[PDB]
Amino acid sequence: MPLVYMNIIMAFAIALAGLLMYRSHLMSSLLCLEGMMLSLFIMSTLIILNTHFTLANMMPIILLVFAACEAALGLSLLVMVSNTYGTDYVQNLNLLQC
Amino acid sequence: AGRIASFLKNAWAKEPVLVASFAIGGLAIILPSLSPYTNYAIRINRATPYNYPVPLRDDGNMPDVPSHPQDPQGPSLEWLKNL
Amino acid sequence: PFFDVQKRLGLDLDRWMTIQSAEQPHKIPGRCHAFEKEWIECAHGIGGIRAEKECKIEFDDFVECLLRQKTMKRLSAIKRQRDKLIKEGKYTPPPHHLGKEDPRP
Amino acid sequence: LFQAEKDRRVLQMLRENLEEEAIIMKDVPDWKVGESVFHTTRWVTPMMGELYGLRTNEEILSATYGFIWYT
Amino acid sequence: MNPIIYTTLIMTVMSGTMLVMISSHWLLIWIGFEMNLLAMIPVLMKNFNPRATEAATKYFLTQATASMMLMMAIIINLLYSGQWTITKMFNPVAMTMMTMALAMKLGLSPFHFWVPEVTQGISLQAGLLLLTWQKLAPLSVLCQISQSINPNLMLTMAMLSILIGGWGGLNQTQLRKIMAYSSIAHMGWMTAVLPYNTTMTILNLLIYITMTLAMFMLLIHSSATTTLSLSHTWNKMPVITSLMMVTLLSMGGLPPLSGFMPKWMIIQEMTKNESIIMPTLMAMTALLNLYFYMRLAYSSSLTMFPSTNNMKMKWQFEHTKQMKLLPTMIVLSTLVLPMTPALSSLN
Amino acid sequence: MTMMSGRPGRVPLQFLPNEARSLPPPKLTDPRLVYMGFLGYCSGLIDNAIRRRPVVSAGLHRQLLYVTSFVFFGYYLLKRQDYMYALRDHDMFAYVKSHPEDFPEKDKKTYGEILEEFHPVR
Amino acid sequence: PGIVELPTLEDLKVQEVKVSSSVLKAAAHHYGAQCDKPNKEFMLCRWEEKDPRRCLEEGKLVNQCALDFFRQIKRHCAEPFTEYWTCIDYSGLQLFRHCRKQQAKFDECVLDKLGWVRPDLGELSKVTKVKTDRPLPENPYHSRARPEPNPEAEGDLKPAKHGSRLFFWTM
Amino acid sequence: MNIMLTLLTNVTLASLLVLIAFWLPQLNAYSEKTSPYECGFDPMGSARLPFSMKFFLVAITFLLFDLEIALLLPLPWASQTNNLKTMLTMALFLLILLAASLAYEWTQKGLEWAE
Amino acid sequence: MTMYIAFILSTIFVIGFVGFSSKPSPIYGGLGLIVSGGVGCGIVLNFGGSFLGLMVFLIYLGGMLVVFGYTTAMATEMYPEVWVSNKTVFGAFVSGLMMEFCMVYYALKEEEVEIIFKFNGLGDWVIYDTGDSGFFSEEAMGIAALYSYGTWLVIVTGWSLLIGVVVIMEITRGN
Ligand SMILES: CCCCCCCCCCCCCCCCCC(=O)OC[C@H](COP(=O)([O-])OCC(O)COP(=O)([O-])OC[C@@H](COC(=O)CCCCCCCCCCCCCCCCC)OC(=O)CCCCCCCCCCCCCCCCC)OC(=O)CCCCCCCCCCCCCCCCC
Ligand SMILES: CCCCCCCCCCCCCCCCC[C@@H](O)O[C@H](CO[C@H](O)CCCCCCCCCCCCCCC)COP(=O)(O)OCC[N+](C)(C)C
Ligand SMILES: CCCCCCCCCCCCCCCCC[C@@H](O)O[C@H](CO[C@H](O)CCCCCCCCCCCCCCC)COP(=O)(O)OCC[N+](C)(C)C
Ligand SMILES: CCCCCCCCCCCCCCCCC[C@@H](O)O[C@H](CO[C@H](O)CCCCCCCCCCCCCCC)COP(=O)(O)OCC[N+](C)(C)C
Ligand SMILES: CCCCCCCC/C=C\CCCCCCCC(=O)O[C@H](COC(=O)CCCCCCC/C=C/CCCCCCCC)COP(=O)(O)OCCN
Repeated sequence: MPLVYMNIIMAFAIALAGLLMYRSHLMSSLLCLEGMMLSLFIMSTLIILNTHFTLANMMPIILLVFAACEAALGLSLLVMVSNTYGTDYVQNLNLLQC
Repeated sequence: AGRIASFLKNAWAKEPVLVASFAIGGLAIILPSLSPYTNYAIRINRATPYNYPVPLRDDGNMPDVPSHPQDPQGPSLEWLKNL
Repeated sequence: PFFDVQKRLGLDLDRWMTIQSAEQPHKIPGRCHAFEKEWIECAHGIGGIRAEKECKIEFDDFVECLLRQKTMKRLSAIKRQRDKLIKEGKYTPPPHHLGKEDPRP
Repeated sequence: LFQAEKDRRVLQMLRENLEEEAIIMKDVPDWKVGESVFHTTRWVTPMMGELYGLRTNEEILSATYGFIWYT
Repeated sequence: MNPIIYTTLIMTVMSGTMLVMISSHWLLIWIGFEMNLLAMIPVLMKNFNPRATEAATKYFLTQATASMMLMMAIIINLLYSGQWTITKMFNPVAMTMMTMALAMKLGLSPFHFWVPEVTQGISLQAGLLLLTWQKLAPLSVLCQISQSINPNLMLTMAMLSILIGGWGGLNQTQLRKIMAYSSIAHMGWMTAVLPYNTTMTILNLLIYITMTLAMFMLLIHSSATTTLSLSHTWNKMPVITSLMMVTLLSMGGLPPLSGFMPKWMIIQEMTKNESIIMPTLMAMTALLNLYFYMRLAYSSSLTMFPSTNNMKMKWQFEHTKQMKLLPTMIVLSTLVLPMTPALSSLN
Repeated sequence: MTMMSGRPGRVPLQFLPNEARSLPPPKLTDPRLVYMGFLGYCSGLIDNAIRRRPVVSAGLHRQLLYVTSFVFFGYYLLKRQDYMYALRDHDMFAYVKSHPEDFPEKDKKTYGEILEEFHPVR
Repeated sequence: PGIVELPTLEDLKVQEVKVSSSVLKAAAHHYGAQCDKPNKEFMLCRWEEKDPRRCLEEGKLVNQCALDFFRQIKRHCAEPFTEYWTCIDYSGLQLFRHCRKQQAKFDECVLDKLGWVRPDLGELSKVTKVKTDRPLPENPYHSRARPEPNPEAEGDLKPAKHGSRLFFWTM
Repeated sequence: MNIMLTLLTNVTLASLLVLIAFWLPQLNAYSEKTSPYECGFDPMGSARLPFSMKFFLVAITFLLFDLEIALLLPLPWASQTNNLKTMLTMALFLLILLAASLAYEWTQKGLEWAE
Repeated sequence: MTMYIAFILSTIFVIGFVGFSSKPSPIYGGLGLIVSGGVGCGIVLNFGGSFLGLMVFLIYLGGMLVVFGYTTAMATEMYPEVWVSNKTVFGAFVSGLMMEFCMVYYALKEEEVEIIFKFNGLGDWVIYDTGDSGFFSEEAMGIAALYSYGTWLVIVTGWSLLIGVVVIMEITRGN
């Protein structure tokens, strides 16, 4: 594997790590979700272009579409949470325990 | 017969943009299925030689296949120049 | 689990896009069309367990086409020896590997 | 005509690389000169690292990015 | 929410699950998971009540993370072999990533934390759907890729799920958290036998689904979500508590009840593969589930708790809407052991 | 692992292949069918109990439908189960036949020639 | 896994066709009409053998026939042809549309000097047949012997001996 | 390569203009001069306080509608396929569902800003 | 090794990922993701995927505009954080930069195996195709085949987008 593939995979790992390690703002985590989607898009596009798989050229576009549905979903939830607390802090989501 | 006319009059009086858009969309949906030229377009898209026409091995019983491009056998594009 | 309704109805919802040797637009071939075609043909119908052992040659060739790891290793071993041979100075690469070639059509 | 000349150009570059490999790796312990990496014996299209591997960076850059960068 | 909108969201959830179940292309399986989650989020929020918003946000974050790891595993597998078909997963790093993503989706330990919170935060109908229908797609994927699954990782997560579900259920007074921990333990039982026999996995899933449906419908019939609220039901509908006690005993796995069939069928299978310690530990650990089922049975049916005066008014009214499949579900969850050999029809 | 999921010539969603017609159908007095009918009768009784109706005599048409549906489903379930076990037996016998070196026929000694250890109880 | 066979530098020698792209495009239609037989033989070889090392001699005849074609044009009317490709060369896209007068002058020269008829629209893109003495290659993919399949299912279906055989069940 | 040179040239020109703007004139910066502007009186609160979005649902909807232009942008190339009947059915199907999405949001009062 | 353009672009991609993965103020986080989107577009352009790179850049520009608008409303945080405004954010940023440089160095001059496989460098130019033919763009034909081959994909994508409109309208209803 060339250095570009490892750079893309490292980008995905950094974003996943960013998602997993929460700070305070919910939106900061939605941004890491978007970054994971972007890294997947670039990785799959590079693999598809390199092997000249013509039909697969439509799959990153599809991959983009469901990226928006996931973002629009998340932002929707971020609205409701904010409407309850006046803040998007994940500390407030502690009504339910394990 | 009489309800739809009043509805159309009211829609044209209040929201002409919606009437125009619905009419244009309906025409766009319907008309292609009633057109004689829709076949021609397909034929044109079939006449465009994007890749190389690989020759066939003459097995000796291939009458309709040409031996030279200018031979009368094979598909013709005469319908296209007169169009 | 897997309910094979595509096979039952002959519908082909997504099988057109599974492999790169399956009817591309304008007959554009994949980079490894021959290798994947050979590997698929060799392993057809013998089952997964048998195919893994008996079609390992075809699959290894296909993977070599996909990622070209052995090719890069060979090229690196070539250029390292060339670099060593030039650094101490007894190679003198030919003029057509330096830009002084007479190109052909 | 273009295919006929492209075949000869690719083959000539591969042959020149082979002739230079015969010289560079004369005294490498067990290097088999011109050895393939595939089990199969059929023709395999070269990787452009196989064609321009022993050449200058100018022609390598032009062969990789010449068409993409031409505007 | 409008009834038509609710109906179409339910159909979209089911359509996503079926898309996962009928696909041969990895991208379509991923799309099915995405479509399932998209329609699943509003069903969890049907009653607003900010705890539902919290549960929906936690569920969305967990499932989106799992979807991302699933897509990454698909792409790694494609990189190491130009294959999109769901098969034995040619790359082992991709296989580990895929197993972890599916374990997050199912809620196996240690990815189990979200199940009790989301289940407690949503309504009982939403909990029924979440704990029954949502398991079908990931388990159907795992059955397909089971041959390439690493036994050490899958069995580690299975044992952890059984232990953690058993331990967590002991501390619960809320009925929905009890159901969640029971679900975690049964998921562990399902996934322990998966590398050896997928027919046993399917059989356990079906029996667990009928038992969970019966339990959730009995909890909907008597509008109880706490132990003390359920302890009033003997004084209003004794038959419901009697059927609940028998269903709880079956869920415990005691013979001759239906619950026993899967464990009996899994242990035997694991003994044909020279696995002895693992089934013994799993069977001994399931006694924790049995204990906290027996405690609920003590609270609701085997003793009579004090009641309230206003309960007298409730004596004058009947349950209006009836669940037609509840009797069949109860009988199927209890009296089905003599037809065990019919499991051969699942392969 | 799936033992017979991908058996060659298998129709994806058939539930009852044509070759299964070569097997004797289960008798209508099959004790398993009678147990399915008993399950249907119990479902009907519980239906009467939950709805707060006279358990034994509330709805005879409904109880009859419960019994009939359970018996009707059980008949085809039994057919599929019997066919699947017949397939297992067929494949196992065919494989033993086609791999003689893996299942060697062993000439058996008599107990007069075998030497078993004796462990006294005392 | 073996040495790759390569032709010598001498086998790759040929008289080159050293005209530019606009010159080739100006003569493309008549060239495709006149040198069709060797071109189609070489393309059939190329697509059947899947190996450039097995069709060098046909490529040499392709070059030779192109040389003969260009030799006939230079010998009969080089002037009219030169005015046609020079006009074509100026365009950044090398358009036939912009040089119709020059093209007419060239076509009417070659019609009476050599009897050459310009192919009509649709003719050069036809699929044609090729007569060849080259044998059809047997295993061009160099395929290994395919592994033998799992044998078959045969015989009639009999009920399982002693039923299900699961533990205590007698059926 | 030419586009990279063009981008570098444009950014370099803009940055040089900023540098001249900040280093040529005489600066006399003092606290009153650099204070925030709110029409002559000091600001009450912070400008970093939450500022409500009344078109929040249109903004979320714009995300989905923006992804549909990505699906419709390859349409010029799709008109070159032989299966024009299948292609035209899919193109119209995507635009009808796009319009239906807008119709649902419009009728259910989704395009109205919150008060 | 030639011009190191692709390696530089991928490094800037990783640096932008580290920037928004640090979890500072979203306005800043949005900027880092925009930088990453532009640089990933450049990477894809350097491989022949003009349409895909431009589409992803456009999509992420729109999404980040919506995110900026949402940040000013629901993630404002009166003293917003830059990478040097807090020890945690700076520590995460420095950890990301150091880890990327360590991986690059370990994979560059020597050939280490990190998780999956190894790398020697050689520049990404080595793995190209050499294919010489065409009056069309292969990427464009592959994307355009969505309307003739990908009928099922179009159906599921369109249904999902319509359902997404319905779902967002249901979630924010409240009551
Ligand atoms: C191995 C073999 C075995 C396999 C086993 C498989 C698994 C077995 C089962 C697994 C577990 C199942 C769990 C089910 C949970 C369901 C949750 C739930 O509904 O709540 C509980 C519910 C609670 O009721 P409640 O709270 O008292 O009622 C208050 C209301 O909820 C108050 O709400 P309201 O006021 O809004 O009321 C509205 C109400 C009233 O309803 C109405 O008014 C109807 C209105 C009509 C509107 C029409 C809209 C049409 C437009 C939408 C179009 C959408 C298209 C989507 C597709 C897109 C594709 C791209 O509607 C509903 O209540 C729900 C409607 C359900 C609709 C079902 C949609 C099915 C979709 C199918 C998808 C697959 C399609 C193919 C896809 C192919 C791939 C692409 O009661 C129960 O359901 C009890 C449990 C029932 C379980 C059934 C037992 C299992 C099945 C047994 C039958 C046989 C099964 C095997 C079949 C074999 C094959 C033939
Ligand atoms: C608690 C007991 C379980 C209750 C289960 C629900 C009861 C209702 C039955 C559901 C009705 C639908 C089943 C029959 C309709 C048609 C079936 C057909 O279309 O599908 C076939 C499949 O048939 C079904 O599998 C058989 C369903 C029978 C279920 C009953 C077995 C229960 C286990 C024994 C416990 C005792 C139960 C007795 C009931 C009282 C296709 O086979 P195939 O596509 O190739 O397999 C797919 C899965 N593979 C490939 C991974 C293997
Ligand atoms: C149109 C776009 C392209 C334009 C092309 C020309 C580019 C022009 C460059 C842009 C900068 C314009 C600035 C013009 C004024 C000079 C400002 C500064 O550079 O001069 C002083 C630089 O001097 C500093 O005091 C430091 C001097 C020495 C210390 C380090 C310099 C070491 C260099 C060695 C010099 C010794 C002789 C060298 C001979 C080659 C700073 O003084 P300062 O007051 O703050 O700034 C305000 C300037 N005022 C007064 C005119 C308003
Ligand atoms: C059995 C199920 C029926 C009832 C259940 C409905 C659930 C499924 C939803 C809709 C089913 C349609 C999917 C069928 C697969 C489409 C592919 C196949 O049918 O052929 C296509 C036929 O497509 C045609 O356009 C007709 C089908 C399009 C239907 C219009 C969309 C309506 C779907 C509405 C339901 C989906 C969810 C709700 C959205 C509103 C194109 O074939 P063609 O191009 O010749 O050749 C391709 C091969 N080439 C490229 C090598 C040459
Ligand atoms: C057959 C093809 C169909 C698809 C093609 C059309 C493409 C896209 C066109 C539609 C896009 C989405 C349309 C969204 C619908 C809006 C619904 C709506 O909300 O309407 C009301 C208004 O009510 C209406 O819907 C307007 C009239 C009803 C619809 C318009 C006419 C319907 C069809 C008319 C044309 C039919 C064909 C022409 C016949 C010619 C006569 C022979 C909105 O007004 P308010 O915002 O509430 O105003 C508040 C301020 N005063």
